[PDB]
Amino acid sequence: PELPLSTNRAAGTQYLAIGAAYAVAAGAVAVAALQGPQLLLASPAAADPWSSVLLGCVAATYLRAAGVFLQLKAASDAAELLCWRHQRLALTAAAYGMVAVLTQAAGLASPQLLGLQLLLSVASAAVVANVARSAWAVTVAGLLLTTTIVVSLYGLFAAVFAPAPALPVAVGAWPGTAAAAAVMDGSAAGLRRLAAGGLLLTAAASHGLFDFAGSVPNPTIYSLLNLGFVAAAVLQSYFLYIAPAWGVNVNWDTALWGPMYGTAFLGLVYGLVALTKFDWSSVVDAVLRVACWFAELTMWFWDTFVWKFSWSEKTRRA
Amino acid sequence: FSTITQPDTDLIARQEKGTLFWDIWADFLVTAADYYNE
Amino acid sequence: VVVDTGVTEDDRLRASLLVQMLRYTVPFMVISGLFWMIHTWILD
Amino acid sequence: SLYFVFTQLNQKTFLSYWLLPVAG
Amino acid sequence: KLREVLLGQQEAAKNVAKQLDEGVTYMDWTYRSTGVDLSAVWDPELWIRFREAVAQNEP
Amino acid sequence: GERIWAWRNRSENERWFWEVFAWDRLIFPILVIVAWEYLVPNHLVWAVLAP
Ligand SMILES: CC(C)CCC[C@@H](C)[C@H]1CC[C@H]2[C@@H]3CC=C4C[C@@H](OC(=O)CCC(=O)O)CC[C@]4(C)[C@H]3CC[C@]12C
Repeated sequence: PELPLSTNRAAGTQYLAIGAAYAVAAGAVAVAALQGPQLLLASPAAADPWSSVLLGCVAATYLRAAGVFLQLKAASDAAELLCWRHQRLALTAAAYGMVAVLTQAAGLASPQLLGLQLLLSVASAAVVANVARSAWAVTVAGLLLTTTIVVSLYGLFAAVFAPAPALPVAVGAWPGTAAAAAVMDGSAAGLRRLAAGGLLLTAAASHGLFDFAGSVPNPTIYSLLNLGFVAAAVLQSYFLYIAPAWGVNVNWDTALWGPMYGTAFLGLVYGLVALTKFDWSSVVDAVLRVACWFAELTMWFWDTFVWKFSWSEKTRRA
Repeated sequence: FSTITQPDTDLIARQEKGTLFWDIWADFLVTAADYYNE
Repeated sequence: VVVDTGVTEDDRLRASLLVQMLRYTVPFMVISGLFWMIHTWILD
Repeated sequence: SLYFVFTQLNQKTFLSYWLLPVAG
Repeated sequence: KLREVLLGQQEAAKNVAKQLDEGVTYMDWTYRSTGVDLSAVWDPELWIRFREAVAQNEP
Repeated sequence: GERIWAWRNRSENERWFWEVFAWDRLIFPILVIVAWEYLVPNHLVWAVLAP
């Protein structure tokens, strides 16, 4: 019940096509975030930099989605859609679209939001559904990736499963307009619902990498996906590292910025540890070095100030 | 009992001096003697 | 007058317990070091 | 191949006893 | 090399010196940082007199 | 005398336990560690590294 060249080549072409689309659209929405939030949506409440930085996160995450599809390109080229772990990847890719569309029913920001989202989500639904019907007839870096998947899981499971937050009132804030002492709105809600999907994409990328290269197929050429998991990350962090200068309020709402900051930090430290290969036993050598030093210190202290070592120990020969 | 019957300073110093004079200096000049052989 | 105080630890018995051990052990170290100077650092 | 037991701790010196009165 | 770097600040350089001197006079930071409370055996007067003696060169 | 001989041939494990093992390798190290950690302030050099 193997997979001949037919389904393999069809899946490969599907993957490369949709992934190129996601990649170029990610670059486009990056420059659009650099332009403004009125680039794609119609909510008139979009005169704030927080929409801009949220959209920068959107950009980096769609870059990550491109990386995911290039990963599946490189993986299924050897017809590796037979092991149950690729079935896990595909079913979770389907769950991406599942949660996305059911939450779109639970809320929508602008027509183009559902446009792009349902576009590529229906692409995923069709491919995974029909190919899974066909298949029916057939350490340290690990710690970082595990915490990444669980932090992003928490970010989603908390953000969407509840309706929405309410901004601080700040009683007495210019009783006129300028939204001071007011509630929230379409722009905010939907732009945010996006960011959640971006962190979902990188969540799925990371769960795939963990459950696949937890024996760290071939462990190395994942170097492709690695770039897609690092590059985006650092650039994301960049924007965040200047969000205070941009005059944004990132601190009042933990349910959104927390996962973004934590995932950026985790991806950056993952890149760093992959550059020098902390072997999960080198920390043992570090702690042993510091303990040896402090042992050498307390021995000198004891022999100099408390009780000589030639006194307390026994002497031989008489 | 086993503390106050250890060798005092005299015997410890004698041991150290004996090792310095006989554990290195004796065998070394022994080697020299065989290389060169009252 | 700028009146200033210290830190004042609240334990009193865990604070003074490693300094009291030193107050009792250091005299022997001083005596041994002095006589060592005399009878070995000179009479090598 | 060993058991789960302490080691003797007083075959070298006698200083350890100094903690039993003091703590007491 | 350090002369210009020290002449630059001229305010932190006279804040850290003040803190360091007042902290070595009464060794009261010692318990929380090392565990041995050195303030019980330390004599601030003898240190102050040492300081002033070497400042005036009068043993 | 006969009773002592009989009892000594049946009690070798307990004799060694009470003579060589009870204090030196069971009670003394426990007491020593608990007593050290009773004194000795809540530092790290003192709680873990120096012991
Ligand atoms: C005197 C009264 C108050 C208590 C009696 C204490 C002893 C009878 C116990 C306490 C500690 C015990 C020891 C603690 C640890 C171990 C390791 C453990 O080794 C095994 O797994 C042996 C079993 C096997 O594989 O044969 C159990 C036996 C032994 C030596 C124990 C033997 C019996 C000891 C000395």
